[PDB]
Amino acid sequence: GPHMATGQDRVVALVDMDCFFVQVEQRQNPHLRNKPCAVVQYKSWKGGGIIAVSYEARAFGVTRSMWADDAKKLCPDLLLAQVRESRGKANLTKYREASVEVMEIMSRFAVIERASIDEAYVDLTSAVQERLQKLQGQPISADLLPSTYIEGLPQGPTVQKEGMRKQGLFQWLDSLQIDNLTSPDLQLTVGAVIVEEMRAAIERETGFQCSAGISHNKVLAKLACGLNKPNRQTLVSHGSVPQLFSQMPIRKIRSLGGKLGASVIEILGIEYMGELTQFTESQLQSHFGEKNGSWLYAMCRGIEHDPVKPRQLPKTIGCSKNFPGKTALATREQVQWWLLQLAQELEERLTKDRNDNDRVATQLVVSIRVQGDKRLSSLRRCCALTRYDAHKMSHDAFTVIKNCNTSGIQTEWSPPLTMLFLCATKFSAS
DNA sequence: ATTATGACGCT
DNA sequence: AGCGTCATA
Ligand SMILES: [Ca+2]
Ligand SMILES: [Mg+2]
Ligand SMILES: [Mg+2]
Repeated sequence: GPHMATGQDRVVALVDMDCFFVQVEQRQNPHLRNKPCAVVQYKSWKGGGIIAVSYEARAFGVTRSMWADDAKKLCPDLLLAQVRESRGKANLTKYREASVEVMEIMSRFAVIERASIDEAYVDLTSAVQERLQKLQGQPISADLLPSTYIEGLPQGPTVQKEGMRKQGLFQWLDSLQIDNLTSPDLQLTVGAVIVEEMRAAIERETGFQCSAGISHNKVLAKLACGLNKPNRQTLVSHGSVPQLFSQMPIRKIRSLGGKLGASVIEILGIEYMGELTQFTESQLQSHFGEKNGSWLYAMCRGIEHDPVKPRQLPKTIGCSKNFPGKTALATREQVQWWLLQLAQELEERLTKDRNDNDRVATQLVVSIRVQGDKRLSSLRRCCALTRYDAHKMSHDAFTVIKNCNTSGIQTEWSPPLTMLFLCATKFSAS
Protein backbone atom coordinates (compact mmCIF):
# COMPACT_ATOMS: atom_id res chain seq x y z
CA GLY A 1 0.00 0.00 0.00
CA PRO A 2 2.11 2.91 1.37
CA HIS A 3 5.37 1.42 0.05
CA MET A 4 4.36 0.48 -3.53
CA ALA A 5 6.00 2.96 -5.94
CA THR A 6 3.58 3.86 -8.70
CA GLY A 7 5.95 5.10 -11.40
CA GLN A 8 4.65 8.66 -11.18
CA ASP A 9 8.03 10.31 -10.44
CA ARG A 10 8.67 11.84 -13.89
CA VAL A 11 6.90 13.68 -16.66
CA VAL A 12 8.01 12.34 -20.04
CA ALA A 13 6.87 13.30 -23.51
CA LEU A 14 7.36 11.72 -26.93
CA VAL A 15 7.13 14.10 -29.90
CA ASP A 16 6.58 12.51 -33.33
CA MET A 17 6.52 14.49 -36.63
CA ASP A 18 3.41 13.73 -38.70
CA CYS A 19 4.14 11.96 -42.04
CA PHE A 20 7.59 13.46 -41.74
CA PHE A 21 9.27 13.07 -45.17
CA VAL A 22 5.99 14.14 -46.80
CA GLN A 23 5.88 17.38 -44.79
CA VAL A 24 9.52 18.05 -45.72
CA GLU A 25 8.55 17.74 -49.41
CA GLN A 26 5.31 19.73 -48.95
CA ARG A 27 7.14 22.61 -47.29
CA GLN A 28 9.48 22.74 -50.30
CA ASN A 29 6.78 22.33 -52.96
CA PRO A 30 3.51 24.08 -52.07
CA HIS A 31 1.76 22.21 -54.94
CA LEU A 32 1.88 19.10 -52.71
CA ARG A 33 0.32 20.72 -49.64
CA ASN A 34 -3.07 19.40 -48.53
CA LYS A 35 -3.12 16.66 -51.18
CA PRO A 36 -2.92 12.87 -51.25
CA CYS A 37 0.81 12.45 -51.63
CA ALA A 38 3.64 10.06 -50.85
CA VAL A 39 7.42 9.99 -50.82
CA VAL A 40 9.05 7.24 -52.90
CA GLN A 41 12.54 5.98 -53.51
CA TYR A 42 13.70 4.83 -56.94
CA LYS A 43 11.13 4.72 -59.73
CA SER A 44 11.92 2.09 -62.35
CA TRP A 45 10.67 -0.94 -60.39
CA LYS A 46 6.86 -0.64 -60.04
CA GLY A 47 7.04 3.15 -59.84
CA GLY A 48 9.19 3.18 -56.70
CA GLY A 49 8.78 2.05 -53.10
CA ILE A 50 6.64 4.29 -50.88
CA ILE A 51 8.27 5.32 -47.59
CA ALA A 52 5.90 8.01 -46.27
CA VAL A 53 2.23 8.88 -46.90
CA SER A 54 0.10 11.99 -46.28
CA TYR A 55 -3.02 11.58 -44.18
CA GLU A 56 -5.12 12.46 -47.25
CA ALA A 57 -3.56 9.56 -49.15
CA ARG A 58 -3.92 7.11 -46.22
CA ALA A 59 -7.69 7.63 -46.48
CA PHE A 60 -7.50 5.85 -49.85
CA GLY A 61 -5.59 2.97 -48.23
CA VAL A 62 -2.12 3.99 -49.39
CA THR A 63 0.57 2.67 -47.04
CA ARG A 64 4.30 2.57 -46.53
CA SER A 65 6.10 -0.28 -48.34
CA MET A 66 3.52 -0.24 -51.12
CA TRP A 67 4.79 0.10 -54.71
CA ALA A 68 3.81 3.45 -56.21
CA ASP A 69 2.14 1.67 -59.16
CA ASP A 70 -0.09 -0.22 -56.74
CA ALA A 71 -0.81 2.90 -54.67
CA LYS A 72 -2.01 4.57 -57.88
CA LYS A 73 -4.61 1.79 -58.23
CA LEU A 74 -6.11 2.84 -54.89
CA CYS A 75 -5.48 6.54 -55.36
CA PRO A 76 -5.31 7.61 -59.03
CA ASP A 77 -4.58 11.26 -58.24
CA LEU A 78 -1.82 10.36 -55.74
CA LEU A 79 1.03 12.89 -55.98
CA LEU A 80 4.64 11.73 -55.55
CA ALA A 81 7.93 13.21 -54.37
CA GLN A 82 11.11 11.24 -55.00
CA VAL A 83 13.99 10.85 -52.60
CA ARG A 84 17.16 12.42 -54.02
CA GLU A 85 19.63 10.08 -55.71
CA SER A 86 23.39 10.57 -55.46
CA ARG A 87 26.20 8.23 -56.48
CA GLY A 88 23.58 5.76 -57.68
CA LYS A 89 21.75 5.45 -54.35
CA ALA A 90 19.00 7.07 -52.29
CA ASN A 91 20.35 10.05 -50.36
CA LEU A 92 18.47 11.05 -47.20
CA THR A 93 20.33 14.30 -46.38
CA LYS A 94 17.32 16.59 -46.83
CA TYR A 95 15.40 14.67 -44.13
CA ARG A 96 18.38 14.46 -41.77
CA GLU A 97 18.80 18.24 -41.99
CA ALA A 98 15.09 18.90 -41.47
CA SER A 99 15.30 16.62 -38.42
CA VAL A 100 18.12 18.73 -36.95
CA GLU A 101 15.87 21.79 -37.36
CA VAL A 102 13.22 20.20 -35.18
CA MET A 103 15.58 18.66 -32.61
CA GLU A 104 17.34 21.99 -31.99
CA ILE A 105 14.00 23.67 -31.28
CA MET A 106 12.94 20.90 -28.88
CA SER A 107 16.29 21.18 -27.10
CA ARG A 108 15.46 24.77 -26.08
CA PHE A 109 12.73 23.41 -23.82
CA ALA A 110 14.42 20.40 -22.29
CA VAL A 111 16.95 17.63 -22.59
CA ILE A 112 15.95 15.32 -25.45
CA GLU A 113 16.80 11.79 -26.49
CA ARG A 114 16.75 11.42 -30.28
CA ALA A 115 14.78 8.23 -30.80
CA SER A 116 14.66 8.30 -34.62
CA ILE A 117 14.96 10.77 -37.50
CA ASP A 118 11.54 12.21 -36.58
CA GLU A 119 10.96 11.59 -32.88
CA ALA A 120 12.39 12.54 -29.53
CA TYR A 121 11.66 11.82 -25.90
CA VAL A 122 11.67 14.80 -23.57
CA ASP A 123 12.24 14.73 -19.81
CA LEU A 124 9.93 17.52 -18.59
CA THR A 125 10.16 16.80 -14.87
CA SER A 126 12.33 19.87 -14.13
CA ALA A 127 10.51 22.19 -16.51
CA VAL A 128 7.20 21.22 -14.86
CA GLN A 129 8.43 22.09 -11.33
CA GLU A 130 9.60 25.47 -12.61
CA ARG A 131 6.36 26.23 -14.42
CA LEU A 132 4.45 25.13 -11.30
CA GLN A 133 6.24 27.79 -9.22
CA LYS A 134 5.52 30.55 -11.74
CA LEU A 135 1.84 29.58 -11.79
CA GLN A 136 1.61 29.76 -7.99
CA GLY A 137 -1.55 27.71 -7.46
CA GLN A 138 -3.24 29.17 -10.53
CA PRO A 139 -5.78 26.85 -12.18
CA ILE A 140 -5.03 25.69 -15.71
CA SER A 141 -7.28 27.06 -18.43
CA ALA A 142 -8.59 24.72 -21.14
CA ASP A 143 -7.32 27.48 -23.44
CA LEU A 144 -3.75 26.45 -22.65
CA LEU A 145 -4.50 22.94 -23.99
CA PRO A 146 -6.11 23.53 -27.39
CA SER A 147 -4.93 20.30 -29.03
CA THR A 148 -4.81 17.94 -26.02
CA TYR A 149 -6.84 14.74 -25.51
CA ILE A 150 -7.18 13.11 -22.10
CA GLU A 151 -7.20 9.36 -22.63
CA GLY A 152 -10.20 7.70 -20.97
CA LEU A 153 -12.35 10.85 -20.96
CA PRO A 154 -15.08 11.90 -21.23
CA GLN A 155 -16.85 9.23 -19.18
CA GLY A 156 -20.37 8.99 -17.72
CA PRO A 157 -22.98 11.64 -18.67
CA THR A 158 -20.43 15.03 -28.24
CA VAL A 159 -21.56 14.10 -31.74
CA GLN A 160 -18.37 15.54 -33.28
CA LYS A 161 -14.71 14.91 -32.45
CA GLU A 162 -13.65 18.35 -31.23
CA GLY A 163 -16.69 18.34 -28.96
CA MET A 164 -15.71 15.03 -27.41
CA ARG A 165 -12.13 16.26 -27.01
CA LYS A 166 -13.32 19.32 -25.08
CA GLN A 167 -15.82 17.45 -22.89
CA GLY A 168 -13.00 15.10 -21.92
CA LEU A 169 -10.59 17.96 -21.21
CA PHE A 170 -13.18 19.83 -19.10
CA GLN A 171 -13.90 16.75 -16.95
CA TRP A 172 -10.14 16.39 -16.40
CA LEU A 173 -9.51 20.03 -15.50
CA ASP A 174 -12.61 20.28 -13.30
CA SER A 175 -11.27 17.35 -11.30
CA LEU A 176 -7.73 18.72 -10.94
CA GLN A 177 -6.21 19.62 -7.57
CA ILE A 178 -3.90 22.56 -8.35
CA ASP A 179 -3.38 23.23 -4.63
CA ASN A 180 -0.92 20.32 -4.64
CA LEU A 181 2.50 20.86 -6.27
CA THR A 182 3.22 17.11 -6.10
CA SER A 183 0.04 15.67 -7.65
CA PRO A 184 1.28 13.55 -10.56
CA ASP A 185 -1.92 14.36 -12.48
CA LEU A 186 -1.22 18.07 -12.13
CA GLN A 187 2.40 17.57 -13.17
CA LEU A 188 1.27 15.67 -16.28
CA THR A 189 -1.17 18.51 -17.04
CA VAL A 190 1.55 21.14 -16.77
CA GLY A 191 3.69 18.87 -18.93
CA ALA A 192 1.01 19.01 -21.62
CA VAL A 193 0.90 22.81 -21.44
CA ILE A 194 4.64 22.87 -22.10
CA VAL A 195 4.28 20.39 -24.99
CA GLU A 196 1.57 22.53 -26.59
CA GLU A 197 4.15 25.35 -26.46
CA MET A 198 6.95 23.20 -27.90
CA ARG A 199 4.65 21.99 -30.68
CA ALA A 200 3.59 25.57 -31.45
CA ALA A 201 7.25 26.63 -31.66
CA ILE A 202 8.13 23.74 -33.98
CA GLU A 203 5.28 24.60 -36.33
CA ARG A 204 5.96 28.36 -36.25
CA GLU A 205 9.69 28.01 -36.88
CA THR A 206 9.73 25.07 -39.32
CA GLY A 207 6.23 24.75 -40.75
CA PHE A 208 6.09 21.11 -39.58
CA GLN A 209 3.24 19.67 -37.52
CA CYS A 210 3.64 16.83 -35.03
CA SER A 211 1.80 14.75 -32.48
CA ALA A 212 2.91 13.99 -28.92
CA GLY A 213 2.21 11.76 -25.94
CA ILE A 214 2.62 12.97 -22.35
CA SER A 215 2.83 10.44 -19.52
CA HIS A 216 5.10 9.27 -16.68
CA ASN A 217 7.53 7.19 -18.78
CA LYS A 218 8.72 6.62 -22.35
CA VAL A 219 6.57 3.55 -23.15
CA LEU A 220 3.33 5.30 -22.09
CA ALA A 221 4.39 8.52 -23.81
CA LYS A 222 5.07 6.66 -27.07
CA LEU A 223 1.72 4.81 -26.80
CA ALA A 224 -0.16 8.01 -25.93
CA CYS A 225 1.35 9.84 -28.90
CA GLY A 226 -0.21 7.40 -31.38
CA LEU A 227 -3.70 7.62 -29.86
CA ASN A 228 -4.66 10.84 -31.60
CA LYS A 229 -2.80 11.68 -34.81
CA PRO A 230 -2.15 13.84 -36.71
CA ASN A 231 -1.52 17.27 -35.20
CA ARG A 232 -2.80 16.40 -31.68
CA GLN A 233 -1.39 15.34 -28.32
CA THR A 234 -2.62 12.86 -25.72
CA LEU A 235 -2.14 12.79 -21.95
CA VAL A 236 -2.17 9.26 -20.50
CA SER A 237 -2.39 9.41 -16.72
CA HIS A 238 -1.42 6.64 -14.31
CA GLY A 239 -5.11 6.21 -13.56
CA SER A 240 -6.08 5.63 -17.19
CA VAL A 241 -3.80 2.60 -17.43
CA PRO A 242 -6.10 -0.23 -16.24
CA GLN A 243 -8.92 0.58 -18.69
CA LEU A 244 -6.48 1.44 -21.51
CA PHE A 245 -4.54 -1.80 -21.09
CA SER A 246 -7.63 -4.00 -20.64
CA GLN A 247 -8.17 -4.10 -24.42
CA MET A 248 -4.70 -3.14 -25.62
CA PRO A 249 -3.14 -5.85 -27.78
CA ILE A 250 0.30 -6.75 -26.41
CA ARG A 251 2.03 -5.99 -29.74
CA LYS A 252 1.14 -2.28 -29.46
CA ILE A 253 3.58 -1.71 -26.59
CA ARG A 254 7.10 -0.71 -27.63
CA SER A 255 9.50 -3.70 -27.73
CA LEU A 256 6.63 -6.22 -27.76
CA GLY A 257 5.82 -5.88 -31.47
CA GLY A 258 8.03 -8.79 -32.52
CA LYS A 259 9.04 -12.26 -31.34
CA LEU A 260 9.00 -11.59 -27.56
CA GLY A 261 5.47 -10.21 -27.77
CA ALA A 262 4.47 -13.23 -29.83
CA SER A 263 5.80 -15.56 -27.14
CA VAL A 264 4.09 -13.64 -24.33
CA ILE A 265 0.77 -14.21 -26.12
CA GLU A 266 1.53 -17.85 -26.98
CA ILE A 267 3.06 -18.99 -23.70
CA LEU A 268 0.60 -17.23 -21.40
CA GLY A 269 -2.46 -17.66 -23.62
CA ILE A 270 -3.44 -13.99 -23.32
CA GLU A 271 -4.15 -11.15 -25.79
CA TYR A 272 -4.09 -7.85 -23.88
CA MET A 273 -1.49 -5.95 -21.87
CA GLY A 274 -3.76 -5.81 -18.81
CA GLU A 275 -3.97 -9.60 -18.58
CA LEU A 276 -0.28 -9.61 -17.55
CA THR A 277 -1.10 -8.37 -14.04
CA GLN A 278 -2.33 -11.81 -13.05
CA PHE A 279 1.17 -13.28 -13.11
CA THR A 280 3.83 -12.98 -10.42
CA GLU A 281 7.15 -11.34 -11.23
CA SER A 282 8.78 -14.78 -10.73
CA GLN A 283 6.41 -16.39 -13.25
CA LEU A 284 7.19 -13.75 -15.87
CA GLN A 285 10.91 -14.05 -15.21
CA SER A 286 10.74 -17.85 -15.59
CA HIS A 287 9.34 -17.57 -19.13
CA PHE A 288 11.00 -14.42 -20.46
CA GLY A 289 14.22 -13.99 -18.46
CA GLU A 290 15.09 -11.95 -15.38
CA LYS A 291 15.20 -8.56 -17.15
CA ASN A 292 12.15 -9.00 -19.40
CA GLY A 293 10.18 -10.57 -16.55
CA SER A 294 10.78 -7.62 -14.25
CA TRP A 295 10.11 -5.18 -17.07
CA LEU A 296 6.78 -6.86 -17.95
CA TYR A 297 5.59 -7.05 -14.35
CA ALA A 298 6.10 -3.30 -13.88
CA MET A 299 5.05 -2.30 -17.42
CA CYS A 300 1.62 -3.95 -17.32
CA ARG A 301 0.98 -1.78 -14.25
CA GLY A 302 1.96 1.34 -16.17
CA ILE A 303 5.42 1.53 -14.60
CA GLU A 304 8.79 1.75 -16.40
CA HIS A 305 12.14 3.31 -15.45
CA ASP A 306 14.13 3.67 -18.67
CA PRO A 307 15.66 7.17 -18.56
CA VAL A 308 15.41 9.82 -21.24
CA LYS A 309 19.06 9.72 -22.34
CA PRO A 310 20.77 13.07 -22.92
CA ARG A 311 21.59 12.40 -26.57
CA GLN A 312 20.57 14.58 -29.52
CA LEU A 313 23.03 13.21 -32.11
CA PRO A 314 23.02 9.75 -33.73
CA LYS A 315 25.72 7.35 -32.36
CA THR A 316 26.54 5.92 -35.78
CA ILE A 317 26.72 7.22 -39.34
CA GLY A 318 25.93 4.61 -41.99
CA CYS A 319 25.39 4.13 -45.73
CA SER A 320 23.54 1.09 -47.08
CA LYS A 321 22.28 -0.30 -50.40
CA ASN A 322 20.39 -3.41 -51.46
CA PHE A 323 21.00 -5.12 -54.79
CA PRO A 324 17.81 -7.16 -55.16
CA GLY A 325 16.98 -10.03 -57.48
CA LYS A 326 18.79 -9.75 -60.78
CA THR A 327 20.92 -6.75 -59.74
CA ALA A 328 23.00 -8.71 -57.21
CA LEU A 329 26.70 -7.92 -57.55
CA ALA A 330 28.50 -10.78 -59.29
CA THR A 331 31.91 -9.37 -60.23
CA ARG A 332 34.83 -7.91 -58.29
CA GLU A 333 34.68 -4.67 -60.30
CA GLN A 334 31.06 -4.13 -59.29
CA VAL A 335 31.63 -4.74 -55.58
CA GLN A 336 34.56 -2.32 -55.55
CA TRP A 337 32.66 0.37 -57.43
CA TRP A 338 29.69 0.31 -55.06
CA LEU A 339 31.89 0.13 -51.95
CA LEU A 340 33.42 3.30 -53.33
CA GLN A 341 30.05 5.01 -53.87
CA LEU A 342 29.02 4.17 -50.31
CA ALA A 343 32.42 5.28 -48.99
CA GLN A 344 32.10 8.59 -50.80
CA GLU A 345 28.74 9.40 -49.26
CA LEU A 346 30.05 8.29 -45.87
CA GLU A 347 33.14 10.50 -46.09
CA GLU A 348 30.98 13.50 -46.98
CA ARG A 349 28.65 12.89 -44.04
CA LEU A 350 31.58 12.15 -41.68
CA THR A 351 33.45 15.31 -42.59
CA LYS A 352 30.37 17.44 -42.02
CA ASP A 353 29.78 15.59 -38.75
CA ARG A 354 33.30 16.37 -37.53
CA ASN A 355 32.89 20.09 -38.33
CA ASP A 356 29.45 20.47 -36.71
CA ASN A 357 29.77 18.19 -33.70
CA ASP A 358 33.46 18.08 -32.72
CA ARG A 359 33.96 14.34 -32.82
CA VAL A 360 35.58 11.68 -34.99
CA ALA A 361 34.50 8.10 -35.65
CA THR A 362 37.17 5.52 -34.98
CA GLN A 363 35.71 2.21 -36.17
CA LEU A 364 34.42 1.19 -39.60
CA VAL A 365 31.88 -1.63 -39.66
CA VAL A 366 31.37 -3.52 -42.94
CA SER A 367 28.34 -5.67 -43.58
CA ILE A 368 27.06 -7.64 -46.56
CA ARG A 369 24.27 -9.99 -47.59
CA VAL A 370 24.77 -12.91 -49.96
CA GLN A 371 22.13 -14.29 -52.29
CA GLY A 372 19.98 -16.83 -50.45
CA ASP A 373 20.24 -15.84 -46.80
CA LYS A 374 16.98 -14.34 -45.47
CA ARG A 375 18.76 -12.35 -42.75
CA LEU A 376 19.26 -8.58 -42.82
CA SER A 377 22.99 -9.24 -42.63
CA SER A 378 24.95 -12.30 -43.66
CA LEU A 379 28.21 -11.09 -42.15
CA ARG A 380 29.72 -8.23 -40.14
CA ARG A 381 33.40 -7.30 -39.85
CA CYS A 382 35.05 -4.20 -38.42
CA CYS A 383 38.35 -2.43 -39.12
CA ALA A 384 40.09 0.73 -37.93
CA LEU A 385 38.89 4.05 -39.31
CA THR A 386 41.92 6.35 -39.12
CA ARG A 387 41.30 8.88 -41.90
CA TYR A 388 38.18 10.33 -43.49
CA ASP A 389 39.16 9.15 -46.96
CA ALA A 390 36.66 7.32 -49.18
CA HIS A 391 39.26 5.48 -51.26
CA LYS A 392 40.93 4.13 -48.13
CA MET A 393 37.65 3.25 -46.51
CA SER A 394 36.39 1.37 -49.56
CA HIS A 395 39.74 -0.40 -49.88
CA ASP A 396 39.68 -1.46 -46.20
CA ALA A 397 36.06 -2.62 -46.53
CA PHE A 398 37.02 -4.73 -49.50
CA THR A 399 39.90 -6.24 -47.55
CA VAL A 400 37.71 -7.35 -44.65
CA ILE A 401 35.07 -8.99 -46.88
CA LYS A 402 37.08 -10.26 -49.88
CA ASN A 403 37.52 -13.70 -48.27
CA CYS A 404 33.77 -14.17 -48.68
CA ASN A 405 34.20 -14.73 -52.39
CA THR A 406 33.57 -18.42 -53.16
CA SER A 407 34.45 -17.99 -56.84
CA GLY A 408 37.70 -19.72 -57.77
CA ILE A 409 38.10 -17.03 -60.41
CA GLN A 410 39.62 -13.72 -59.28
CA THR A 411 37.33 -11.55 -61.40
CA GLU A 412 34.04 -13.23 -60.51
CA TRP A 413 32.11 -12.90 -57.26
CA SER A 414 29.97 -15.63 -55.73
CA PRO A 415 27.61 -16.01 -54.31
CA PRO A 416 26.40 -12.60 -55.57
CA LEU A 417 25.99 -9.81 -53.00
CA THR A 418 22.49 -8.45 -52.38
CA MET A 419 23.48 -5.82 -49.78
CA LEU A 420 26.47 -3.65 -48.86
CA PHE A 421 26.67 -1.59 -45.65
CA LEU A 422 29.36 0.75 -44.30
CA CYS A 423 28.91 2.16 -40.79
CA ALA A 424 31.11 4.63 -38.89
CA THR A 425 30.99 4.12 -35.13
CA LYS A 426 32.82 4.61 -31.83
CA PHE A 427 33.09 8.39 -31.82
CA SER A 428 35.54 10.29 -29.64
CA ALA A 429 35.77 14.03 -28.93
CA SER A 430 37.95 16.26 -31.12
C1' DA B 1 12.07 -6.60 -55.46
C1' DT B 2 10.35 -2.27 -49.68
C1' DT B 3 14.76 0.19 -48.76
C1' DA B 4 17.80 2.93 -45.81
C1' DT B 5 18.72 3.50 -41.84
C1' DG B 6 19.58 3.47 -36.27
C1' DA B 7 19.80 1.70 -31.04
C1' DC B 8 20.58 -1.88 -28.09
C1' DG B 9 20.77 -7.03 -26.10
C1' DC B 10 23.24 -11.61 -25.91
C1' DT B 11 27.10 -14.38 -25.59
C1' DA C 1 33.72 -9.12 -31.26
C1' DG C 2 29.84 -10.79 -34.35
C1' DC C 3 25.17 -11.85 -34.33
C1' DG C 4 20.12 -11.00 -33.47
C1' DT C 5 15.95 -8.06 -32.29
C1' DC C 6 13.11 -4.19 -32.68
C1' DA C 7 12.25 0.02 -34.39
C1' DT C 8 11.17 4.20 -37.99
C1' DA C 9 11.06 7.40 -42.68
CA1 LIG D 1 6.25 10.34 -37.57
MG1 LIG E 1 8.40 8.45 -35.89
MG1 LIG F 1 5.33 5.99 -38.95
